Amino acid sequence: NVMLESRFEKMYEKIDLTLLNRLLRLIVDHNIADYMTAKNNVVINYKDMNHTNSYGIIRGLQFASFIVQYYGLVMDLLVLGLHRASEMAGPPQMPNDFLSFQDIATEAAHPIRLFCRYIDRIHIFFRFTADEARDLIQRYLTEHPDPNNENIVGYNNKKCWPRDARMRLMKHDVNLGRAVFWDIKNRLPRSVTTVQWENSFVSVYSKDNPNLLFNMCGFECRILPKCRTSYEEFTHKDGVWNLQNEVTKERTAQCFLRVDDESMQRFHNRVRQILMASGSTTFTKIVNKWNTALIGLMTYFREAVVNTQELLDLLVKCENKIQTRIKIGLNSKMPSRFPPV
Amino acid sequence: VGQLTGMYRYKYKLMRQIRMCKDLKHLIYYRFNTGPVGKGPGCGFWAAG
Amino acid sequence: PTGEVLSLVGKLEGTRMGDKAQ
Amino acid sequence: RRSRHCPYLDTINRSVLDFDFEKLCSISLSHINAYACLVCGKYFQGRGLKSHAYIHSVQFSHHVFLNLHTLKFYCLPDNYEIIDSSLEDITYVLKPTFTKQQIANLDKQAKLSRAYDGTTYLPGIVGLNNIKANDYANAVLQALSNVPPLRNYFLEEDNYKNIKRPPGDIMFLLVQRFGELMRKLWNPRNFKAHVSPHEMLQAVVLCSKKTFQITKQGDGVDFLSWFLNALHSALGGTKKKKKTIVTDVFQGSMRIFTKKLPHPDLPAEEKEQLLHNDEYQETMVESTFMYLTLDLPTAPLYKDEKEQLIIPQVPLFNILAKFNGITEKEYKTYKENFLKRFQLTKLPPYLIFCIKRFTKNNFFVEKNPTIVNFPITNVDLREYLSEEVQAVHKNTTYDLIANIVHDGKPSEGSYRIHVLHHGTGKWYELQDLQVTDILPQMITLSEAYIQIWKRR
Amino acid sequence: MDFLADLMDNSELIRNVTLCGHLHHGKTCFVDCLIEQTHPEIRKRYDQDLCYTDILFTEQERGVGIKSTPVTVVLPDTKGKSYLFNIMDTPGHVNFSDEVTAGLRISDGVVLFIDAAEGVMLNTERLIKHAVQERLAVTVCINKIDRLILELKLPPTDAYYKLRHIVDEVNGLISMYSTDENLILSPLLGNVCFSSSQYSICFTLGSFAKIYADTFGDINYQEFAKRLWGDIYFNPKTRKFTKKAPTSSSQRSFVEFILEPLYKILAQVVGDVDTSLPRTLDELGIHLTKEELKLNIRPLLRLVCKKFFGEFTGFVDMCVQHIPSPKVGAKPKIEHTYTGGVDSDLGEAMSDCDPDGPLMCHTTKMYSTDDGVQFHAFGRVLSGTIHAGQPVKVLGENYTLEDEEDSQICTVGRLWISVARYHIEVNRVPAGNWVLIEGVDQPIVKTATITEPRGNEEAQIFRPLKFNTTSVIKIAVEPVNPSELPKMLDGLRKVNKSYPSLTTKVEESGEHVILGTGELYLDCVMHDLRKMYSEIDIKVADPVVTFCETVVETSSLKCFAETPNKKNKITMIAEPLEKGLAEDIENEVVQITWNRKKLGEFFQTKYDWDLLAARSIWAFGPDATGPNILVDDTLPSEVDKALLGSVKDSIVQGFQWGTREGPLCDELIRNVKFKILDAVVAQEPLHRGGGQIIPTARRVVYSAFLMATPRLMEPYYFVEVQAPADCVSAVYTVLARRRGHVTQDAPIPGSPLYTIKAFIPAIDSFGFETDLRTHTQGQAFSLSVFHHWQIVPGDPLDKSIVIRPLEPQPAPHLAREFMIKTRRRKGLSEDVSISK
Amino acid sequence: LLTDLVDDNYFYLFDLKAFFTSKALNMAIPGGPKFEPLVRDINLQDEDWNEFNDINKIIIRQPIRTEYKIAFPYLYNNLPHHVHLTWYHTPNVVFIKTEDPDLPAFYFDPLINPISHRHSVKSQEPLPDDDEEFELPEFVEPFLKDTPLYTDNTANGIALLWAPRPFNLRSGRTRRALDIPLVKNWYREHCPAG
Amino acid sequence: KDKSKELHAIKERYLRKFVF
Ligand SMILES: O=P(O)(O)O[C@H]1[C@@H](OP(=O)(O)O)[C@@H](OP(=O)(O)O)[C@@H](OP(=O)(O)O)[C@@H](OP(=O)(O)O)[C@H]1OP(=O)(O)O
Repeated sequence: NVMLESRFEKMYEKIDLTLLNRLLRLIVDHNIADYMTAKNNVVINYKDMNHTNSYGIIRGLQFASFIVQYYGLVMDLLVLGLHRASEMAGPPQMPNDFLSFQDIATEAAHPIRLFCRYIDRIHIFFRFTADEARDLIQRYLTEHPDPNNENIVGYNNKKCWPRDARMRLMKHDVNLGRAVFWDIKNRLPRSVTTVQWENSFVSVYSKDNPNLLFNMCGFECRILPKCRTSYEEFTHKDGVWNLQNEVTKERTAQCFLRVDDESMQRFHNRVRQILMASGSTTFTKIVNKWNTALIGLMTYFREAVVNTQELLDLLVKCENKIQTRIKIGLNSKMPSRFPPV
Repeated sequence: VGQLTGMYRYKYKLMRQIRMCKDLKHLIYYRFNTGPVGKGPGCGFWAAG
Repeated sequence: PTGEVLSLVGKLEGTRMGDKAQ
Repeated sequence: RRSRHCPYLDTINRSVLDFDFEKLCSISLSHINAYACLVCGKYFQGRGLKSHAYIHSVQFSHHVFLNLHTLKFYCLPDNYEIIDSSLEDITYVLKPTFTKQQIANLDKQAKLSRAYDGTTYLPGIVGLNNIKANDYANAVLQALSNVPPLRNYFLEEDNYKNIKRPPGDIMFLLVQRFGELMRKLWNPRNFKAHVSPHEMLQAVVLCSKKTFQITKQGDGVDFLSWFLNALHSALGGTKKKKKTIVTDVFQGSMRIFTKKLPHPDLPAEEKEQLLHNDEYQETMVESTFMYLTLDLPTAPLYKDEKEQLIIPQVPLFNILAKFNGITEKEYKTYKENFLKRFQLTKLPPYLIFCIKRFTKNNFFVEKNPTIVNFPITNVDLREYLSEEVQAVHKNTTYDLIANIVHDGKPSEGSYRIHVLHHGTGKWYELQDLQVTDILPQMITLSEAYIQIWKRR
Repeated sequence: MDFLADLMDNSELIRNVTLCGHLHHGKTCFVDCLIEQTHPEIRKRYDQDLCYTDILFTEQERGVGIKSTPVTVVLPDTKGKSYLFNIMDTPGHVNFSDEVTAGLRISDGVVLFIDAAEGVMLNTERLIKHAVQERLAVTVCINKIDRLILELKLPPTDAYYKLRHIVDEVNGLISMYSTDENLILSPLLGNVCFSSSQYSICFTLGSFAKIYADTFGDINYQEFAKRLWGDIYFNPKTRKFTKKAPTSSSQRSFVEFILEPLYKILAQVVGDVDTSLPRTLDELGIHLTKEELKLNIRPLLRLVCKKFFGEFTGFVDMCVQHIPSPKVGAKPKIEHTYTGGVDSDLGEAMSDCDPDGPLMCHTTKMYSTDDGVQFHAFGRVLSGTIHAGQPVKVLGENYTLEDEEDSQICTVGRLWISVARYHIEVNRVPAGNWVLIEGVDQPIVKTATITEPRGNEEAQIFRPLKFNTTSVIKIAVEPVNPSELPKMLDGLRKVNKSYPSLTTKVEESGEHVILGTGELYLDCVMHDLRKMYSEIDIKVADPVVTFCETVVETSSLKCFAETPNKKNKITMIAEPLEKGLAEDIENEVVQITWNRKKLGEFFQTKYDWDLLAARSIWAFGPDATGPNILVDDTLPSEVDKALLGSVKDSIVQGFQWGTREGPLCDELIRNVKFKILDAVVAQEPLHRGGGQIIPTARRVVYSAFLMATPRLMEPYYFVEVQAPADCVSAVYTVLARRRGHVTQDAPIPGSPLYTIKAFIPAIDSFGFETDLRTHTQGQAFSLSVFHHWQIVPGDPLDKSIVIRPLEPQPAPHLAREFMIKTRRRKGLSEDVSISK
Repeated sequence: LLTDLVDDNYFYLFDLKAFFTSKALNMAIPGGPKFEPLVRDINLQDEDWNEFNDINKIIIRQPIRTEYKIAFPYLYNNLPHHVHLTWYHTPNVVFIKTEDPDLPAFYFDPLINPISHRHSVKSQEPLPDDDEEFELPEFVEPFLKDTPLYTDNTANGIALLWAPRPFNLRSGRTRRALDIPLVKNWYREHCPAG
Repeated sequence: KDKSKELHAIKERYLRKFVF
């Protein structure tokens, strides 16, 4: 089972206005499409600098999101293909759920079994039979031979997990990941969009790899099925999602959550810009900004915090920085036994 | 020297010497107060410090 | 007594996150 | 006599037969008695009982093998020689030997040669397979392979064989493998449409002492200079010859008038007396060059009044305003400035122009994107020669035959090459594997970096 | 300088000797003493040793000899006959025993260095046995005599007793390997020399008698030396040597005349510098300046022993008398080394060591340069001369007269006579000498023969180098950056050229495994690979040992395999071999090339095999001397013997290949006897082709071996440790911890140290040396050498056994685990496919 | 103030070169010091589960200790940079110091295992016909017969050879009181047990 | 206890104020 998480590198900056206008006229009135595409072509100004935006879209437009959600949809038809997209979406009179199929045969009739595009980050889950995986590997190696076994060099991995819990860069598994990524990249024309290997992660689960890794919506997720490498189905650990099979109603897998490094860095930078822009500012405003940021992070993750042991240190360090800022505001000389009241 | 003078307050790197002078003591005292001689304020091997 | 916010990595890990919530 | 009646001739698959790899055993790593299994294309220790080739023959059921050095075929399970006419092509793939009749007929060829895979290709215009993103070396090697006299010299082994070598001179390894790659490029019966320079890149890395590595991509000008200087040393006995194949083809003679500019913060009377002191006067110094380095004008740094963001361009003759007595170039040094006006003396039969890009400013390295405006058909350098040598050189017209172009910022950029087919007169560009037919007019609208010109 | 070059023409005035001995016994220091004697400007520092031959950076840091070093120098004799000596200073470490053999093949004589205090050790016994195998002359030098005086403080009678015990033990060791009685040793015979290279002492009985005759005159130093050892006493009442003690406490002749003056001079120098040293130096005729008496005890002792003893003429006369010159010593060397034998015309010509004969070199070493990109071959010239800048024909280990494929013509560049630190360039090197040949490195891998081209076409190769011990330690080596994979391979090639016993092999999965003898050997190999040859980052896997495969029971059912032609059927059974028979094959006690009538008689006598059944032996596997035997047992009336003999060769190759590649974990097969019970060969000549029989022969071998009860065999190292008597229990504890059992614990006679001899698993010997030295706080030291293959406990085919990663499995779980992981390391399948 | 160590075999992996190796390799000998890593390389410290370093292919018998990676640094760990090779093994200096002055300097101490010259095999060597042909001149005597075998200073002179650095010298250069670390060898050796 | 110490070691290998 191979999962490819990636993102269209510069979709916003590469949406051709004429093609976008045609695609919008496909779905909306030509007057509305012309208005939207003309609104996307205006003079961008900043201080003394100004130019005209004639290639990309302007994301500050109120309807721009719609455009993105439309343009990315087209990319899905380029990735999934019309047949698989129709299988996923179901019949037009009986639309399917988010992750469901009308029949089991439709589910098992294509390598691509799960897909979610989000805004620009596509997560795809393929299930490959040994013959299909071997055929894809040979097809990829036909035009990309690797006598030196160099496919392991640039293969991205989720370093936040230990070596055993990480993805294991075995030769066959790495070859399959590269083959899957190359197959996906070949579908999308290089001009309408593109997928970059460095800014993407492919994780495969096989006999060699027991853990299925990915990252979505700031969550570093790892599924370890109970069948193979679950010594104990512990429930006390509250940062672990306990996946269940809806048919057997039995314990089958186990999901470990973790806060992504990018989310931690974003929170740290938010606290930094709270602190550094706090010279002639009231203590109440600084504490309110800190509280808002902290409650946003903690109520967004709510489980990935406990497993991310680095996030706890980051949070307490940021709290100490805020309290030190307040104390320095009160008096230049730092206190020795300042109270928490 | 740290207890007698307290010169580490004006130079923290000097602590490196101080921690060494205690360390040497542990090297010497436990070689000194080994036999019938026990712990006490009698050791006078002051060359190291 | 210092008032410094100490990290709870390994501290207060016995309790769940559902405690003291209604 | 069981030879000449082998039943395994149908077993050979010429598609997987790639001889561009190193001739070392895949098991014992031994370069001696290298034997390639024609059924699978993998080299082995050698023919013989209890040998790796014999083991592979009795394991994979692969019977026909080709000796890499002796160029002879054997059946290993029985170990007897094989003689067949239809095998000759395979040998001609491994060791393409060109006769003197065929060598001179390569510049008059206008037939699209057929490979084993059906991908028709022109000899000489063959894509060099990128190994580890070192397309600068591929471009330079293609440009030098396009040179007719250098090719004809390197197509025949005895031209550069039986020359005395110093005992510790590995320089030969650079020139004996350049000929192999060049005869692989101009072979009109290749099994594969492309050619892998992986064998020569090893010699390039070893001879250069870890610089110009396969993984990294160095400057084309620097690599070209080093390669031309090393080939000159690699040819001849223990002492280098004045007239090698590189001197008579690429090297010309240029004269330099180096005048020392006085420091500006000096009295006028003191300035003129220093000029009179012979310390700050011109000193004619002759020299020889493998290529002419052409400085480009600085970028406009501003938008134009009417057409904002206009690409900067300069005519070639303005760039070639160098190398004459009229013009001067104030070369600045941290010690003092100098006035060095040049003057060409002897124009080489093949003139290489290296346009100065990737200039290191005070803080980083930036490429000058100025577009060179040059003709591709007819020029004249009679105005760029001194009157004394103008009579000696009756020919001053050069035709562009090869062009290097760098696309992208100096941090990471690709090296494309446009080569003029001498036989047909058409222009073909080849970026590694990719080969396309660019119109000759569209050649000059590129950020040229290295060019090769033929005086005919 | 020029006399050295002009001395090479005379083959009678040349001695090719190799200085071999146990680790740290003074060979390098002895060569340093010889160099200082020959070179006036080369003197050791007072504190640091000289270590002239220790030219590698590793040697000057590890303190252990790594590689053999050639030293070509002119040494005066006792009479003053300046002989030319080619000394091969070989490493004393057992792991580098192969490095000795490279220098042992091109040497006509062996100088066994023995420490006086330690005595005979492991590597000493191994080296005397091996040298006797190559039929080399053996002379013994007891180095570090001062350790009996300045360390043990033994009485002179007890020092003589220790020396006599040392000499008599080597005599009892050579008798176990040499049938010739001339290999006996005795200092009065000139075989045994005494020395202390730290203080520049070097005397035999003849040399010390010569010193006596120079001091007093009118003395026959030969006759005097004839009575300077053994139970012979001196009576001054008659001034005569008597076999009976003249008095009650009459000391022996050696004690009274040799050991007594040495004891007294050392005692005066180390205890009485200020009081009695000038007086005893005037008595001895030694004059030391006022500044030379200001030196510390050790430099002063070395200087005073240099003055009193002078040149190392005792070593020279011992080597000259008891080590044959190349002219006279060529015939046994040619017989034991040349493949064509002495009966061949080329062999007969080479037996005369003619400098004007056809060129025939024998390269055994390959020395790298400063930059490491060029290698210089090193070998002995046996016939003719080699000239600089001359085209020659370089053969190979696989070259045969029928196959000119392995021979490449190369031009010999500059030639050097190599003496340790420096090399003197020469034009020609006559026969019987040692030469550094430049320009012939490319065709040479390990060992080659250099001859002339376009002439002497009937020139075979010398025998491939035969090593004392098998290399079983295996380490997988990859590049950190796969982009730099070729360089590692290049570097691999270089180490393969630089280490005679190194074996670099690429596996099915793509792992490049290096074979070495021990931890220090492989450590040096990787240092050379990383620092001078590859110059790239390298990843090294955990060390592992090679395994073999054997059987313990007869195959339950007759195993049949039929060719894809469906016309040839082979039915075979597998039986284990008797105890010691596999060792007899390995030791070349019996060869398949023996006459068939007596070949069967060997098995009928020592093993009582049936004469007809023993005569049915086909061949040994997987090599000519491999420990696996293939025996025919087909019913004569059921299989046509003449027709069966047609495919006999193909079955032999199939057997050899199948035994070389085992079915269990793709490893060697040992101690198995395959009996061919039924053959059905297609009557048509073209339907019994080798390409079908050989794979079928391998398949039937695999099936029979699997049906017979498979077992894994692991190497067991023989470890001797020298430790203080208190540390014996600690050694016992460490060995018991590492699955090793002690076979003996004997005190060293003449020293408080005890030598403990034990057997340890090779895979359990990693860090055993470090564990022993650290636990005993450095007092105990161990040297480990491969001894014998032993069946690892447990059933290797037990599928029910579950293996836990990162846990040392119990004993019954070893044999299974040792298979599976090995298979995973080879890229093979998860389990043994019996149906295949 | 001096430990009665005869050779530096005591400092097997406890010497300066071993500590340099441990500092360069970021590990530490048990009795040795601990250092900040020479190069951080935290990303490369935790490498991925390659097929080469695959633990499923690794046979574990005795764990590779820090000492093993120091005894043979180029064999047991990857990237051995700025590493030092330690002296392998100085020969065991078997020095037996006298315990009583009233005993000959050259004495067969009971610490030596008895040589026990065996007579099971009658040692046969070529020795000429006794006391019939060779006779020494009257002026010929052993080289130093007047000189005694040992003086009173012989035992002390021999024991001075196997002495610490300042006490094995006959002369030398005068040092400063500052430049003489009296307890330098106390912590250079292993810490006393208990 | 000490038996698990070996396994833990194997796993770990493979997988203001003045203080006088
Ligand atoms: O080890 P420290 O904490 O630096 O203190 C030590 C220590 O006292 P502690 O036992 O409290 O550690 C010693 O005492 P013992 O370890 O031997 O009991 C020693 O004193 P003695 O060796 O004489 O007992 C010495 O004391 P001083 O150097 O003053 O003689 C000094 O204690 P203080 O530095 O606290 O006095």
